[PDB]
Amino acid sequence: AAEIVPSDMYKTGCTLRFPRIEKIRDDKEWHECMTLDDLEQLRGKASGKLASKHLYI
DNA sequence: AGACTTGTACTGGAACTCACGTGAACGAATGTTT
Repeated sequence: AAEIVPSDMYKTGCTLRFPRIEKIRDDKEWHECMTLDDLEQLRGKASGKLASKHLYI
């Protein structure tokens, strides 16, 4: 997703911008899902934008 | 916005075919030897 933005249609209080599926993980169990704490940490890490680090070459 | 599906056009390689070249083999004539 491009970023995480506030919303009122979802329980987490936030929704993704431009979401798309990259892979249906057949190796991850259901209990390995993200947690609200991790989502809050990711949201606060870079002001909601999911692109933080710098391209290198 | 983004991602996939469908339609059009193009280019390169596979396959097939013909032309040309090279290699080996041979019956008959001629020359040489006995």
